[PDB]
Amino acid sequence: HEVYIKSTETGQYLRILPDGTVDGTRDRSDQHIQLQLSAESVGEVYIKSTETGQYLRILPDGTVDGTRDRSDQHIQLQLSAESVGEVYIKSTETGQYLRILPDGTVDGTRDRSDQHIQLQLSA
Repeated sequence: HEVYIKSTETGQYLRILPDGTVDGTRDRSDQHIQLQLSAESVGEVYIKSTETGQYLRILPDGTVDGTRDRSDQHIQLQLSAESVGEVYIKSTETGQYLRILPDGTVDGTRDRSDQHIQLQLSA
């Protein structure tokens, strides 16, 4: 099924744009917030846009973007649950958590105390 990832702090939905850009939006009508999960291996997943087919990617410098290169080795992500409906998205290769900032910016960060990394998963 398709899934929607939203910031529980800001209410912004994770959005993957066709030009490879990733940001946050509260526009529930936006088609590019529709995502889909798939397992690569035990404990790790791919997060794909259903509209564009890009994979969510977390680069070492903290940038978060999209790529259709399924072979890319920064698209391996970890969904860790913190309660029901509630998750963290971490890049196990870099150790960075996915972060959604209230200005709409989406990036990666390594500090677990960050107040913008707790996310909501709905299907």
